[PDB]
Formats: sequence, structure tokens, C-alpha cells
Amino acid sequence: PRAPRTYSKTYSTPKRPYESSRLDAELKLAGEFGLKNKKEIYRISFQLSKIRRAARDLLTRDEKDPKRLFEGNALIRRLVRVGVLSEDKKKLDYVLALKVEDFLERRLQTQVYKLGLAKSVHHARVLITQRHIAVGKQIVNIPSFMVRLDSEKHIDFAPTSPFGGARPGRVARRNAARKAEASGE
Amino acid sequence: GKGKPRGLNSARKLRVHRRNNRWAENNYKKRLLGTAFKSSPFGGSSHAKGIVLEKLGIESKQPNSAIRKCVRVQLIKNGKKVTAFVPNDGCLNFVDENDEVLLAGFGRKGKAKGDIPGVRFKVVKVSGVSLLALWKEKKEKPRS
Amino acid sequence: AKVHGSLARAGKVKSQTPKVEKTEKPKKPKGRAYKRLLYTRRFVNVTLVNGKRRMNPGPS
Amino acid sequence: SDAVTIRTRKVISNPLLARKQFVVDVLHPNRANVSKDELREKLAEVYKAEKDAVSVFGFRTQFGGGKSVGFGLVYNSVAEAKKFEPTYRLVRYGLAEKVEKASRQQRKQKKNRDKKIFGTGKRLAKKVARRNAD
Amino acid sequence: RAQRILDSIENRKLFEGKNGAAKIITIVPLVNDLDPLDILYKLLKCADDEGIMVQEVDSKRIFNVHIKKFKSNLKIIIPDMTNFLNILDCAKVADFVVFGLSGVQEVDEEFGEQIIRALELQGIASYIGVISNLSAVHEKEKFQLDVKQSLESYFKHFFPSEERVYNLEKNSDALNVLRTLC
Amino acid sequence: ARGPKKHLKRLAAPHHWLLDKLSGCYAPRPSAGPHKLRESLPLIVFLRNRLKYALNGREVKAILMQRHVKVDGKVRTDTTYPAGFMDVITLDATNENFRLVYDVKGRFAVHRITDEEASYKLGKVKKVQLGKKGVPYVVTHDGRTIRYPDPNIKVNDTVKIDLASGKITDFIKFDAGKLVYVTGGRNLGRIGTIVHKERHDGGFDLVHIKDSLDNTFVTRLNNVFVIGEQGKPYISLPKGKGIKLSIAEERDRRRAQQGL
RNA sequence: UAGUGGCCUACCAUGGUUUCAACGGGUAACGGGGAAUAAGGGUUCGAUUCCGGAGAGGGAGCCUGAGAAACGGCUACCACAUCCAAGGAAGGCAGCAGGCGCGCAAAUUACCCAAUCCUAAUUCAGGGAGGUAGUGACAAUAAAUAACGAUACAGGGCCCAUUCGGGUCUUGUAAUUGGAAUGAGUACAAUGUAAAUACCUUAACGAGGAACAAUUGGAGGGCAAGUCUGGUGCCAGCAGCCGCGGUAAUUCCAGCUCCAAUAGCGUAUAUUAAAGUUGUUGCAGUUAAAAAGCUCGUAGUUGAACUUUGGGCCCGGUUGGCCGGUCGGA
Repeated sequence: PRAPRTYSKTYSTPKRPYESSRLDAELKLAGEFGLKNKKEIYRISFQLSKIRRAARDLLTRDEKDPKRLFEGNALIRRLVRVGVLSEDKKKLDYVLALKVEDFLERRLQTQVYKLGLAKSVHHARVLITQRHIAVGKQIVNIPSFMVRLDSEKHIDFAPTSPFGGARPGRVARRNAARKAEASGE
Repeated sequence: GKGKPRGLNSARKLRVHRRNNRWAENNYKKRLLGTAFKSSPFGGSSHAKGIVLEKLGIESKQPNSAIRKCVRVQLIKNGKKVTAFVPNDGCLNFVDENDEVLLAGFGRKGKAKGDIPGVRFKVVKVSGVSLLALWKEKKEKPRS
Repeated sequence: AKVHGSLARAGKVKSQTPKVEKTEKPKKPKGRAYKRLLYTRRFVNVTLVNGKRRMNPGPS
Repeated sequence: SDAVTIRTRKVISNPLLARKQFVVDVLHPNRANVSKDELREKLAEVYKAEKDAVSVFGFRTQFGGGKSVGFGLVYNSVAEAKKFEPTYRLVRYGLAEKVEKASRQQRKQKKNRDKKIFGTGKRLAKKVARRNAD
Repeated sequence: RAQRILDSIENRKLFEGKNGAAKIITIVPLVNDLDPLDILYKLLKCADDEGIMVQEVDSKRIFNVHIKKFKSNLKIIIPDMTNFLNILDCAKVADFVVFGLSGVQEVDEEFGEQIIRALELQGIASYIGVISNLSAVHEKEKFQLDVKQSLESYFKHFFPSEERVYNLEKNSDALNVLRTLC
Repeated sequence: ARGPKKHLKRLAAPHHWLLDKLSGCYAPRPSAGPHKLRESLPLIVFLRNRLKYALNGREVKAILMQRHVKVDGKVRTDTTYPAGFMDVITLDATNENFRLVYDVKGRFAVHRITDEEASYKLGKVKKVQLGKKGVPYVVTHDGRTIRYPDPNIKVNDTVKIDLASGKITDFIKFDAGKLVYVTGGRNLGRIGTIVHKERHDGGFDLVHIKDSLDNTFVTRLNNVFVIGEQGKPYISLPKGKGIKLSIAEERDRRRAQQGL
């Protein structure tokens, strides 16, 4: 047998499912962000688990410990690189105050919306998966792509599959070869 | 002194002390004597299938007020006779005796949902076919 | 039912009878649009009965 | 393979097998795959050698279209290929003639079917072939 | 467990041998086609013993061909499709019952589905399904396996105790029949 | 378990081979010879996946059944041959030639060398003894049995052994100031002028050892390996010179120096 | 013996272990990293991809050999059990793929040495060790199941605040729309592969809501969500625990309709958590279960108080900044 592949389980089911105020305050962000499940929210709320646990574990050891000066100084330099934690507020203090909408916004789920070329968070949600969307070359086919702060500036169309130019598609040639041109065939 | 030794040589007492007080806990003595293996006709299982013996005679350990269409069953992994139960009750028409079930508890290892002695096991799947797609009027709901 | 007559397909006739059960509104718009309609249900205006209430929308 | 771009990157020039082995870029845009024995006659002549000193493996695409990353070999001679190329790829090229086997299970049956005779089996063609015919 | 050993001994008395041990297997398709003179023959072209030789226009129906690999004499009742008066009546000795499943004829709501309800609601002694379709392995070339899935599920819409229903194009599935008998 | 072992499972290799966790099931277990099993680094772990002159095993044996590669002046041709510590590897390729001495990570690397020091090799004299016909001899760390040595040479010193014929040319004593190199334990690939010895009758003999940046550490004495004086190595040591930078200052070298 | 040795053997000595728990008994006991945990400690499990041990159905025994008390080696016993021409004659799937039986409970009698390797006299041969394909809702990951306007208004604002001028903007009623637009699926094409599937690729073809339609459990409290309407009025029902129906049922059968999770939700047992109900941290004994009838006592567990302070000479690693001569730093 070969060497065992490892695999994690990234969502954290809640303590009380029938807690009505939570369910009301959890549906508030589904249709706001155009999501699919509470598992969508459980993704973020399981990231917050390990991040907010490592942050509280590192503070318990007093600095002049270079472990805190190494593993902390890259975590603090990683969430910045995504675009969720802000540069002015990085001492791993504000990271415990950071919340779900912050991570859930730094996503091309959203960021097709709030830097132009949007027309909905539904009109563009179908265009992540119809791939009328791009980065530098390679279409980021998943709305939870977590845009790493920089290719935001590099939002582009796909050169194939139009509305960025260069094609007609799979329904024009039943129709603009019968009606829009071939009224007289 | 709070009734206990404390001094830092007395652990000799303490892990022999709690050793004799775990037996006053209930599931400890239930567990470490194999009582689930010497008894409990599942034998530590989670399900069992067995033939239906017959229609069941109601002996009141309260309260569900009818002849509850229940089934005397005797298993085949062991052969130990247990009274059983069907939910979605009624429909006493659609299997003979000496016919198969699949048993599973009520939620406390049963012990009480109706006026029937020892009725603690819901039937899940008669003869391999289910009940939930058989109370769904695809197939039909058995007899004893 | 009729396997090779009606239901050997995964679905084209799930029941695609234009004879409708509910009067041309069977479209619960599934998944993301379903929770979108539920987000329109709960976040525009509405409140129904007096904070605490019985169990599925109706008159008091 | 419009905007052809056969960019010769990650080149290792092996003297020990007389090979020029390197990864290959190919930009497709708006047409399909760039076959075994389709690049193999196009990169050969402009990269220092002949068509029998060409070999190909790797080669799928990146997500979206255009760019495919292959891995090409081009040998410092021609009979280099007749001894250092693995034989499946010249079967994939016609530079080898595929000696057609039977099967795995059939050869493993036949191995076991002749291990039950000590020698060459010429006598049993004459030993029992005349006696039990009576 | 030795009693359980004793439980697995005395039941091996009446069914295992040749001297008064040959079983009725009655083949009635759900389809008017498929005509079980090829089910006796074209299926058993993988067995290749001489049940081929007595697969005869002189219809025997006592087929005591001792097949030389699992050591048993046999009996396959091959009835005509119309004689509906003993197919439901000879089924008290008849252990092994085999449906004939075809996607050529739709299994009829008065012939086929009601032979399902007739053979079924007398109590099917043993239902080991066999797809006996020789002329159905090329009705598609583009993931053609819907000719088999539509029948494997159709065995399971009422009488589901088989998982797969076997094609006539694999080798050991014809002496899996004699495994099913022995 | 009924005699020896012939297979080494993948994940049962030592970590300094740095095999990938996927892509296979086994490890290319080294044959017996001039080194330990646990710090061997055989021929195919050197060739196909640290130099990438071969792509897989049959192409490795295509080299090895062509008499190209050399390990210390001979024409070694076996795949699992344990060319271990200090062994010069010379190729009959485009003539680039290598040593086998670690990094600070306790792992081997590619180290191309000159021909002043390709000609010879070294060794910790693990034994000096008086064998047959009253002949003194020495046994170095790999396998060599050199006759007739200097009688003022004792155990734990080192030699300068040639590769053409096995002739000791000169040696190094054991005292302080000696530029040293560790073979085993934890501080593997270190360096730095022995402070002093500890005797410990019947036990381990440890040793206190500085470095370049004056950072003491205490190995055992069956891992100390004396090869010099105050800044006098007798080979051409690789880029970095063995001194342990911490992982805070390889996120200051690989990150703050080459990363602008 | 390869060798230490009560490992034996021949004479001697009378020892050795133990309430610091000997010895005996049970284990649903193969030992070490793992798991569920998650304030911490504690708890329970570990057959299982690695290491070590053991066995080839159970006990023996021996050969060859550097190496075996070897079983895809051998001899014998014991338990099985094949063909037979009635004369041995043959045999160990706790290897792979399959079968039977047992369960609740677990795959296809495929392809191939391309790879990781191993063996051989050996670049070449062999390898069910291994890899790839088939079954596969174990467990895990990312994501289908659909757009934005116009038009009839309701308003909240609000426009210029001469607001008292109509709708710039939306909440839905709108099934009236409006063309453009696409994938799951079929395909040349070649890559892909030892040979094929697929999967990034790719031209041709396939969408309008009847499309190509997401189910699963609930709907009295814990526990969101109606006291809506009919048949039902102890008749079944409903109930994990409580609680209703005797006719004004929020709790019955149904119709609606709604609530959750969502290709995923239930159920059964088992453990963990909350459980200071195992308590060393960290319980409780006047009456709620629990202080004994009162002394003496050994092992154990603890055991009174005392042993070189105050200050000088400087070194200044660090800080306060009036210094700011560097204009974040000594």
C-alpha cells in the first residue's frame, strides 16, 4: 500500500441548530452575497476557527520568543496578501475583531460586483460559471476564488466566449441562420 | 483536611481509592463486566433481523390503547425472543409469520412507547425491502 | 411506473406535462434562487403576528 | 498553433544519453490539440536535428485554451533513438515494429503449461501417442 | 457453532446429487419474443457441453444433460407463451424462476406487467433474473448501457432481490447458471 | 524475522533522501558496502532525482551499464550502491565532478569540484590496532584497512588517503583549535574548532564544539570528525560553509535578501 | 551453545517474592505515533498504509543453507477433504480476483510491467509486490438545478425644496414581456495513456420555464414556523420526555401552506461533551444515600523552631529626555 493521503474537513456545524435568532442572523448574509448554503457561511466560520485559535494561542507566550516572531509575522503578512486584513491594523489584534463579511467580500463572488462589470450578483454569478470573466490569462471558474489583492486590477474578459468580443455562440446559428439573417434563406 | 490524603507520596492510596469508587458509577460496572455481551439480545449490536413469531398479546405497561399490531419475533443471530413494533401503524395484511424484519431501538433502547411488555424495537426493513418507501404506497405494509 | 415508456430517463419528463398540478407555478427556483426568494420573503418589510405566534402563516 | 511560440525553456542537454531534453510551450489559440507527429515534424528541423531524433510526452493544456506544456526530446544522432527511446513510443511512431504478444494471462498460462515437462517434450509426442490408441 | 455446523449439514440431504436430485426451472419471459430455444442454446454456448446436442426440435422438457463441470442432471421447463394455466400452477415444485427481460418489447400492462403480477402474487420461489437479449447490444454506440440499466431497475421496481441482471456476452455467466443450480 | 531484509518501504527511508510521499510505494534500499544503511544515499538517489540526468530507473541503469560514472576512482555500476559521506563522484560525462558532503540540513547536495582534491579522499581512523605478524594498521570510517601507519597516530584522528592506491600521506592530531565536522546526531553538517573533551570512563565522551559565529554545541564523540586547524579545511567545502543559519534568518536571506 | 547463564547435569547450601501487593483469576488484550476531544487537566479507542512481535488449520520435528524450527519447503500426528481404473496417488486462498457460510456489515475470476522498486548469471528476462481501469453516497473537496430592463401602480424618501410640478430610484403585484446568450448531454479533432476511459483542450450540434424542475425530516413546550379549512370527535391517533382530542383539537386523518439542512438530510446502537454524577485540580456525609460503639495499636501518611544581614568601590546590558549636535534615531 502506498503512503496514506491526508484530507481535512472544512466546515464547523453549530452547537444548536434550532436557535432562531442565529438562523435569522445567518440568512441575512446568504441573499446579500448570493450564496448557496449555510455551508458557504460554514467555510468562513471554520477559517475563523483555526485563525482565531492560533492567534489566541500565540499571545499566551511572551515575546522574545522567536516562534511568535516567526509564525506570527507571516500569518500577519498572509491575510494582508489576500485583501481582508488591512495594512494599518496588523498586530494580530484586529484579526480577532475581523468577521465573516470581510472574508466573504474578498471573493470574485463579490468582486465582480464592486469594481464594475456587475449588472447583478446573479447576472455575474452565472458568468463566473459561463466563464465570461477572467484574470491575467486563466478564467477563475469558481466564485470563492479569494482574489489575492492584485489581480483585482487585472480583471478582464475571456477572449473566447463573447461579451469580451470574438465569437457568436451556440444559439445564434439556430437563429441568425433562420431569422436574423435568413428571413430569406 | 477534607477527608482525603494529600501529601506527595500518597498517590498509592488515590489511584487505589478511585479504583474502588468507579464501581459505584453505573455504566462503568455495566461496561467492564461484559454485561452487554452476557445479556442485551442485540449483543452489543445496532440492528438485528429475525423471523416474526406471531401476532402479539397486549400486556399493559402503559398506555397506547389498542391491540398495537405488534409482532412477537425471534432473531436468528441469537434466537432470543423479543416483542417488537411497527410505526405508521395498522395495515395488518402483508406478510405471514416466520418472516423477516430489521430491528432498531426507539430512542432509549426503547422500554416505553405503548402498553406492550418489552416493546423497545422499531422494525426498519421487512424482508429486505424498506418501510419508508413502503408506507409511501409504492409497496405494501406487512402483517405479523 | 412505465420504465422504458416514461422513466428510463434521469429526467426530461420528471413530469413535464404542461397539464399542471399548481396553475403554471411549479417553479420553486431551486437552490441559490430558492434561498434568494426566501431572502426576499424575510427582508423587505414583513412581520406577521405580535412577536410570538403559532405555526404556519394564517389569520389570528 | 497560431502565434506558434515553441519556447524552448528548461533545457537540459544530456551527454550521457546524447539527448537534448526540454519542456515545450505551445500556444493553440482557437484550435485543438497539437499532435504527436504534428509538432514532431515542425520543431525538428529548426532545432538542430532530424525527425527520427524527436520524442514527445507530457502535453495536455492549461485551463481555458491556448497554452499546452509538453516535454520533448531530440537526440544527438538517429540510432540513439533505436536504443534509448522506450519502445512504446516508437510503436507510437512506427520507428518500432510491435511484436504482438498474446496477453498477460495467456503467457502466464503458457509458462505454467510447459513447466510441467522436464526436458523438451519430444518423447511424449511418440510415447503415449501410440500406446493408448491401442 | 458446532450445532451451527449441524445446522449446515442436514439441509444438504435433499438437494445435492443426482439420485432424485434434479430441479424444475421454468423459463417464462415477460416478452413474446426471446423464444427460449436460444436461451437454452445461445446462452449455453459458453458451457459447450451437450445440452447443445439435445437442444432439439423434439422438445424434451426433461433435460437431464449431466453437465461435466458441476456434476448435476437438470430439468428446464420451456413452455409456450400462451398456456397460462400451468405456469402459475406448476410453480409448487418449481424452485428457480427466471424472467426474460427485453427492451425490444415494452413489458406490457396486460401481458408483461400482469405476468409480473401473476407470477409475483402467487409467491416467487426463487427469482434470478437473466437478460436474454442477443439483439440489443448495439442499439447505441455512445454509452449504450441504457439498454441494461432500464432492465436492471425493472427487475427492482417490484421484485428487487437481484442487483445486476446479466448480459449474454460474458463467459462464466452461463455456468453461473449451473452455479445457481448447484 | 528469518534472516535479512531486502525491501525498504517508502516512508521508512531516512528523511535526508527527501523522497516524495506519493509516486510509488518503496525506497531503493542500499546494498551493503562502505557505509551505513541509514546515511547511505545510493547511486539512483543521487542521479535521477538530484541531478536529473535520468528520468526513471531503466535510464539510470542505462548509465550504469555504460561504465560512465565513478565513485572514488573505480567504475562502480550498481544502482543501490551506498556512496556515502566524503566519497568523491567523478563522471566520464561532460567532465563535471562532485563530492558527497552534507549541507547544514543533514542532507546531501550537488557539489562540483576541482581536480586537486578529486584525486584523494579522507577518513576518520576509527581503529588503530596491531594485527597479524605484528603489523600495525589503521581502519578508517568507510572500509579501508591501511597497513603500516605512523605509530604516533592513535584512534579518532583523520588521514589524507589517496584514491589511485590507498596511501596515507599526512594526518591531523586531536586537540583544541581543530576545524571539525559532525557526522551524525542532530548538529549534522556543523563546523567550528573543538573546545575540549570529556572523558567519562565507560560512557560517552561527548565534546564541546564552537562554530564560526561562536555558538557552542555538544555532540557525542562518535560523531566528531576533525579535519583541520584555525581556518584550514582540507577539501573545498560548499557554498554556505556549514554554519547553521536559523529559520528566522532564512526568512531573512531567502526572503529579505533575494526577496526585495 | 555461535557464546554468558541452572540452560542442563553431579554433589552442596536453604533460599527467593510479597499488604511497597507476591502468587492466583478475567480480558469482547498484539504492543508503540492516531482518534473523538478542544479553557486546562481527564476520558475512551488503537485490526488497520509505518516500526517491532507472532502465525500460515492446531502442536511437534528436521533437511538445504550465512541465514528458517520456513509452510506458494519437507516428515509425522491431530481436524478436514478432492479424483480414482479401488492400485497413491494428490492438498493448505490468515497473497490477488472470485465462491460458500456468517453477519446489519464489505467491490471485477479485467489490463500491464509504463512507473516505485525487487530478484537473477543479468543494459534485455520475471514480478496479482505494485500501477491503471470496473463496482463504490466510507470519509473528504470545489460547485448544477438560471438573466437584466421597459410597461400599470403602492409607497419611503426625495428633485428644484415656491415643494402645491411630474415620477428621476426601488419593494412586489405584474405570468404580458424583449431578443441576445449558454452548460449537463451528443461530437469531429488531437492531446491524454503500455492500450483505452475520463479530466484540463476543441470546432460542429443540444434552453425558456411544460425548460434539462432537489430532495429529505418536521410543523403543542424544550424546538423557529396558523390556533387556516374540511372529514375526526377517545375511533384510531400523538408522545425521545412532558402534553392534548370526550366535539370551540394549534397536539387526529387529509388538503393547503410553511420551517429547517440542502445532493444531502434522518434512524439504530457505541463513545465523547455539557456531567464538580468519579471530583488531584474539583464534589457530598445534623436532618436529603453516606461518621461508623468506643479506646489501644502496626504498615502507610505527615511532624515543632536554628544556621553568612546591612552597606562601600566601580563596571553602566536597559530607560525616562529637558539634550535635539542625526532631523523615524543616540
